[PDB]
Amino acid sequence: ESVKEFLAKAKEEFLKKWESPSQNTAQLDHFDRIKTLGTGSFGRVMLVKHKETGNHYAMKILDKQKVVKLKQIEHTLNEKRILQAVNFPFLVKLEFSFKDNSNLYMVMEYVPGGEMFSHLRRIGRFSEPHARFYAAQIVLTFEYLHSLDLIYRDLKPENLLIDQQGYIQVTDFGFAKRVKGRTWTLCGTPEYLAPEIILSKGYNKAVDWWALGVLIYEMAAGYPPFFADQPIQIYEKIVSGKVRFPSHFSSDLKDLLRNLLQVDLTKRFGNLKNGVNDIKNHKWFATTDWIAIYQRKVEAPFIPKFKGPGDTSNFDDYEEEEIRVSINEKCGKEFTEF
Ligand SMILES: O=C(O)c1ccc(C(F)(F)F)cc1
Repeated sequence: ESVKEFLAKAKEEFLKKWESPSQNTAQLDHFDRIKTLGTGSFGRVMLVKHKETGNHYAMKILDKQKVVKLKQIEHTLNEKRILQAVNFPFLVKLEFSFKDNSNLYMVMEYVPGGEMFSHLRRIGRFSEPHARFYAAQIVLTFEYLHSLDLIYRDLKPENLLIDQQGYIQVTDFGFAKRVKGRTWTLCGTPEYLAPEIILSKGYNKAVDWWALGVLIYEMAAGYPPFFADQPIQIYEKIVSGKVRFPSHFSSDLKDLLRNLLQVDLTKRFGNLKNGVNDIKNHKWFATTDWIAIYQRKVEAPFIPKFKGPGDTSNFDDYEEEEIRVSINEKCGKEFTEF
């Protein structure tokens, strides 16, 4: 009942913000630009500093015209409407949002420890306890998101940032969506796609549990289970229902992964009658104190090395490009609700 009542309150609080979203809570000239932390085909993330408070933030900047051309309008509206409404210990917080003639802006907390991906590739693979610590945080995060009827749809090591306490904070809600029932969009990264996405089915929150299987495998092995050189080869392996496990995997880990990486979505852990509890009660998680993880009372496997809230050393280097704001409003109609 304690969990039920927690989730009931979580949904109440989400819905109030979902139904009345915040808008236009800062502007660009309140910030100084420091460094580009990441780039893509329609946006980028920049470390910025608020000129009055001195706080650092990660500012996600989306080019409206490019969002339209790449057919990401609904996805970007989803991302902002969801982020301004959620609240959970393992989600990067949205602090401000606004738009101008050219761009959409989401000003996020800055997590200086960098992406799990970097740390995983540095060390090779995580031990099972280390992978389990991160996996538990994803399980709780998905329990939270799914209870709000949200599907995340972009789990991968690059989207898991490591904070100053060594805990995960999930970033990038660009594919997140509120879904009662099924949804159909092809999105995600190839190695993490569930079979039902590849096969163009109407799919549901079970795709997130599949992706958790992929993530746990990759953390514990150092490479993902369906690895191949070309996407088509990855997709063939994903749909085949065959996975090979390293001999160093424990039997408990292999058993959990067979049930998360279940091609038949109606048999996949997280999507059965007992929901998330089939995962939380699995023997691989027997040492996990779920409440202590939620309360951040467990000592983390490692604390990322960084010098302060302005340190960018754990992120990589990109060409520094202008943030140009047109003299004329672009795509105003499409982004009215942002
Ligand atoms: O919130 C942050 O601290 C942050 C978010 C996103 C990114 C990245 F560029 F990789 F997408 C970096 C940092």
